[PDB]
Amino acid sequence: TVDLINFRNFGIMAHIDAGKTTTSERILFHSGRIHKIGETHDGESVMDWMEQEKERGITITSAATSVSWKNCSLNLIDTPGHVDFTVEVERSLRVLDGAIAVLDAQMGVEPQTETVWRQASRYEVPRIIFVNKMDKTGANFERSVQSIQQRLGVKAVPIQLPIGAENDFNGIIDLIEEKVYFFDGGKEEKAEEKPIPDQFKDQVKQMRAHLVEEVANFDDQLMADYLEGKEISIADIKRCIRKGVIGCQFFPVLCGSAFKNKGIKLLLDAVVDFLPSPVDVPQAKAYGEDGNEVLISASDDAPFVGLAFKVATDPFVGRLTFVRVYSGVLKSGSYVKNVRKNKKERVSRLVKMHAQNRNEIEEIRAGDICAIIGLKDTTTGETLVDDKIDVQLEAMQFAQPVISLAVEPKTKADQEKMSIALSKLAEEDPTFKTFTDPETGQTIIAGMGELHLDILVDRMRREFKVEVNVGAPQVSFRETFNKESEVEGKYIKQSGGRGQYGHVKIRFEPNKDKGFEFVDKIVGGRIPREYIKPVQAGLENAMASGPLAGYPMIDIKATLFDGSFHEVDSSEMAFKIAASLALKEAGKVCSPVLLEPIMAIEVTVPEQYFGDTMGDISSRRGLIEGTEQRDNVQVIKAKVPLKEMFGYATDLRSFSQGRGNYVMQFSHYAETPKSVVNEIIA
Amino acid sequence: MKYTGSIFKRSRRLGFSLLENNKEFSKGKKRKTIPGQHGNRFRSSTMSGYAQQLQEKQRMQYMYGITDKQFRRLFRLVLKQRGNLAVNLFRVLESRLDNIVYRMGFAPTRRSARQLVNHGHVLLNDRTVDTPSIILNPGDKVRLKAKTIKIPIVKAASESGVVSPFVETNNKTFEGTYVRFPERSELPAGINESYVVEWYKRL
Amino acid sequence: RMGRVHYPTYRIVAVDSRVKRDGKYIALIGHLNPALKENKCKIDEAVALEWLNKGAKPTDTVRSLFSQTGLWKKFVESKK
Amino acid sequence: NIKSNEKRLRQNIKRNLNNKGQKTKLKTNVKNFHKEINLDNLGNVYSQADRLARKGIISTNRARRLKSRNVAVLNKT
RNA sequence: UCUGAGAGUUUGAUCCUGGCUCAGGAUUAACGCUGGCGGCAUGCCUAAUACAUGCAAGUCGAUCGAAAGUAGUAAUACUUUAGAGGCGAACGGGUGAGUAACACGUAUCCAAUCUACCUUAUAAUGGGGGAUAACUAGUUGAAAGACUAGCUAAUACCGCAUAAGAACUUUGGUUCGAAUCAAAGUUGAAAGGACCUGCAAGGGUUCGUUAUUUGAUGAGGGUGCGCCAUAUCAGCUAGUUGGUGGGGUAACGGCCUACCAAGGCAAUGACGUGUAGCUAUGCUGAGAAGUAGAAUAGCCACAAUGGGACUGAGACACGGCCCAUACUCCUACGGGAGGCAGCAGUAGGGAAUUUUUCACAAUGAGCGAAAGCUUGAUGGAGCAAUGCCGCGUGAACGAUGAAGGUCUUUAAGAUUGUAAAGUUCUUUUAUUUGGGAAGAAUGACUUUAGCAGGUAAUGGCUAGAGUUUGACUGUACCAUUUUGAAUAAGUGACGACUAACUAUGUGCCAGCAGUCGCGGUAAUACAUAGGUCGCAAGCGUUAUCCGGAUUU
Repeated sequence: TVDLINFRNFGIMAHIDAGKTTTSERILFHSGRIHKIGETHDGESVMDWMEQEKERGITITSAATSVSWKNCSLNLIDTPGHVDFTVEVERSLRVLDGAIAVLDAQMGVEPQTETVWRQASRYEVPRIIFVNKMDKTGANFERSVQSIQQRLGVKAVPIQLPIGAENDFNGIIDLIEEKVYFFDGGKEEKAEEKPIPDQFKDQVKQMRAHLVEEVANFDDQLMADYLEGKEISIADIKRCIRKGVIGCQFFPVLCGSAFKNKGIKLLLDAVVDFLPSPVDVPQAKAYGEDGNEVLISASDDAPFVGLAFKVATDPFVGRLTFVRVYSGVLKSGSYVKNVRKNKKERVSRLVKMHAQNRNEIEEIRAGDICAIIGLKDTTTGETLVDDKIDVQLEAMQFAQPVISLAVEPKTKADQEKMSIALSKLAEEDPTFKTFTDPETGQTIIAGMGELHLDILVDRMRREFKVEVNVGAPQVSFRETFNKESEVEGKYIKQSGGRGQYGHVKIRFEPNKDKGFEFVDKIVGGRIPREYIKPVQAGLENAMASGPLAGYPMIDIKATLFDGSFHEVDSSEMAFKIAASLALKEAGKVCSPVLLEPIMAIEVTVPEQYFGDTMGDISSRRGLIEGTEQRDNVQVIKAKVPLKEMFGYATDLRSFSQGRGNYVMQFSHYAETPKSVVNEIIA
Repeated sequence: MKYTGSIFKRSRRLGFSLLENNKEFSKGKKRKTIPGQHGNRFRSSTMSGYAQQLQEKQRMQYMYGITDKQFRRLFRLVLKQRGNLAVNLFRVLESRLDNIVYRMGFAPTRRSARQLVNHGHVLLNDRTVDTPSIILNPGDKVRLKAKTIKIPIVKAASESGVVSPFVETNNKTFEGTYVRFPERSELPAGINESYVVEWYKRL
Repeated sequence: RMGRVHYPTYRIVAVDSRVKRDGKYIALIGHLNPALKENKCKIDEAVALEWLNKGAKPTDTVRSLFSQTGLWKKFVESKK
Repeated sequence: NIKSNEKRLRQNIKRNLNNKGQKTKLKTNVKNFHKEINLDNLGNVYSQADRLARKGIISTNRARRLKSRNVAVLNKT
């Protein structure tokens, strides 16, 4: 049908404020020549405008963008439009063949560039090292490689050479070939290879002494010709680079610039040559559904298999399911099968959704990324098949929504439309959790980051048009108090189908060791047993409210001592009302105090931001007392109130520059300090 | 209902047997006393004439096993033709497919007659029937679809089954024929047709 | 066919080419049930000649039964 | 939808121009008849009305009406 | 055979007027509880709100030029069309906002109408001229595309000729506002494609052409009459009314123009007010009648809206068009495009009605000589317990009520309960396998025999032989077709009306009730456990309309 070595699905992965948007969109611009995108002439025809980083990211979040080169087509995907996230990177690495990784170079720490590298290293995903911000001060090839080796020790092989310095970088030298000079500026569509001048020609050979031997250990012919010194063919070293990038033994490093658009065509040639194709690598190995989950490859054969990785809402259609195919071809209008749902899903049509357009396509071959209209019931993680082959499940990581926030709803209709948006937003992003709190009534949204929540609210106010302000999380601050005199409860009202008279005197003692214990001490006959259970129930149900803010009054014992009823009047409810009044008065008189759940926070940092940890902890009055180590890191225990943790999440994230994680668990209930208590008096 | 469960409980409530004494076979005890916590020494506390009309109607329709939807359909169909329909209603109720199967001795009970009909053990006019809502006519041949003739229960029942003068059957080949319409006298007189007829307030 | 679902029915009806079938009609020439084809149709054979003699040619599914009955033969005599 | 919509449109645009031409070419003859009335003018009117009423421009009943209106005033001369 | 079912409720007790209220159906009904099935229907009652995506009706190369391609050195034949021309575009499908009126039906008169085409049939398809699409070239541009020039053909377009017959006109013959007839004046009909035959010529076959002769068909107009509420709507209308000349419509006509004159309607309500698509009809009643017009049919109105027009027999055209109002979108920011009251889906609302469903298999339509082509029309599939129908979750035996639970609370005993356990049997369905429909053998096509004008023959007519048409269907259905009780029961009420009460807690609180009415310490009554009665894969609950309701 179609070639498969030429068929490739890659993706540009970079950090924000490091050129992610710029690098991805400009590479799409240079390599965009097909009619489906053709961004070059389309942008040349129309005047230029700009968008806010959030808006531009929203308009650049894409599923399948096809670009072309000498023999190969690349299906680039841009799921991370955030600062950086985990689920999008997980999905992309799970649905790609190879990737082009761009490193932060205008900020030396690369706060979020390390996350995608860790995710790809765990998965053994092939990727290359390339630097974009070599056009700005503070970045160097040698500096970058030395820094990454010191921080992580990834054992990468430098390949490409810059000419000059951070501002003097105006030429790029290929290692496997001669130096390529650039005959144009923008879009870098004119690059011709000149012979290397002497002053650098030796150095390349010196690096040819290194790089070739670095790929002359897992290949017999490489080792033989290096021992002899005979010139190895560039095809052999290219194949060894492919073997290393699929074998995870070394890492090629390239240099250039995508912000000033330097070295584009050479990059396309490199990604055609060294980045593996689905045929050129053992195919997607997933665990089949047979009660055992045995790992088997897709093999790229006639039978079709695929896992849905994105679902989005769109007007006039409904749900569009972006799916990556691992094997076979899916037909438009077929009947796919879902074993987890165990139903036949009705396919309507197939469309490839691009950055700025959608193209309806009848068939999609193995290894490709597309989307389906239809399958109204398919949910996350499910497997569909129309060629009737063994389905598979594959999900190599997840995440927890630990970052919780309570937002007060400003309108009932606003809350309803928030629920509608978040229920549908969970379809697009199921890693957050949404609830209504039985404790405060606010909308409880739990995600994983500042920019993440900001773009969540941006999406629900743009697409779902839900406009709501920010709220404020709170803690239930339960109530306890001190000993009462005894009690003096009275109730005399002519109501309830008759009169109602009642006098009661129990002793009601709060103590956090024993709950509601009721003691009866009637020996002279002051009250019949028929009124013991009534007052018991009245106290039991009236213990649930407090005088400070209605918070429960727990762990209080009742001891009935005195009581009095009238003549044939004074029915049962008089005793209950008198008991409720007595409990209210007792709660008012004893000046109750509040209680909050103090949590243990195990802040994790390899002493890189320990001083920042002390500063941030102390900013909330803190508990900083020392440090302890867990087996590969130092982790610090901090006893923190619940209310101040919500802002403390972004406080800790900011001071550590996104290099710290922790855990929030219930340690114990502690009496509120007066700094919290003064806020209740009215 | 097509399956009333413990129908003997209704028998103790209603006291309306099916053949002669097989409904009160003294299994546990032969009683006409009302069951339940409401009293086994004295009767209920609510009573009306509408109640006894319903009692008669339910007794008859449990001896016949009629479902309410089918009962209304048969009532509507009986309203179609003319004549003295009071006794014709009872005659066509006795002319039911399961009713005639019972009258042929092919089933000990209507409860079993429906089991026989539904399982493909009944074949009329060379057209397989699983719906016992068929009204038999004079001179209609009924067969057993002898695929199911091997059953010892049906073999024992056919030889010593119920035989009525208004139909004919052969006790050894499991084949019968409905010959003529029956008469009201030979049928039990414990239920009144007029009770049900005037009880019809739906239409 | 028309009527009940998977229950063939086709009334032999005089209708013009301007209105939908089962809609307006001129006259009812007869009836035909396309359940089993054994030349079983109710026909009049009188008004058919008037229809043939004033244009608005009738349906094409009924040519065979006209040929068997000889409707063509008794009609071409009007042209002679 | 509809495959041939512009087809009859552009087909009958030129026919409309031609029809307007014939209508005005009859209008000039009837105006001349208004100026002068005599047998030969009505004979030419007969010729042109038979030519155009044959087409879909002039209906037969309208042609009869107009020819009656012409002969009524010509019979006086 | 036919025309009618009652009941509770105010007084200290009792009669009367008299209201409320229930007992019956149907449901573009939802929804609770859940939840087997098919046949069979039904399925935005709600924003005429706006819509990406396709379907939504397109057809003709045996009607023409003109090229590409297929074969063939070439000459040539054929597929396609970039187009011309012909038809179909008004049909169709949907909607009901407007509209209370010739909307509707009614008996209708059309001394006032059209209807290409089809159809009976008369006359014939003659002879000329000039043409542009197309194609090419240039400008400009992404296309959009227009501008300019040339070259072209037709059954395309404008003369001419004859015209049986036609309209017109004057004379001669007629009817109870008109025609019938004699002569005569004027005038206008097309065109060829293709086949057979004939040396050629030409003739014959088929289609089509042109008038003419029958019609038929529907549409349109006019009228009798009926056809919502509305007086807390008595004056109203000014081409408005009457007449005259001219003109317009397929027709008649204040249809219009110009002139003269002054009406006309209404007290049996003009006008105005709010509503409504009209009818056949559905549902209810026993009927008169009432309610509504779900699926269905006819008619009629509109086609984002307000003006306007061509074409054609047929229009101011869902999806044609010009402009204006308003909306959506693309754009190179110069300019434009389009409007799902077509099928789904969708945005929103609604408490809410299914799938961005399959073949044109059959039918029907349109175009075609013919292969046949297009059909969200049509015929089908799916979904929803939404309704009717049927139908599973078994069946016979099985005791002095198994165990346990409930009541008895007293402890006898019952209820659970032949239900159980257990024995026996059974396979619709579940489960195993195969065959396999009908519909569609209609309809055309090719061989064939004869038939009649015909003849040199070709072509149409029937008798059969063959060619074939399936989304359905892997369907229904059938078959000691394998195993197997195995594959499935929920549910309103139990105080009286009204089929169903035992015990406890509740103390006019919690709560219940269609009506009455109970709960303030013994609730037949509220709630709970049990049991019971009524239905049943349904049970209820509300709004709905009718017998009650004779309470207009």
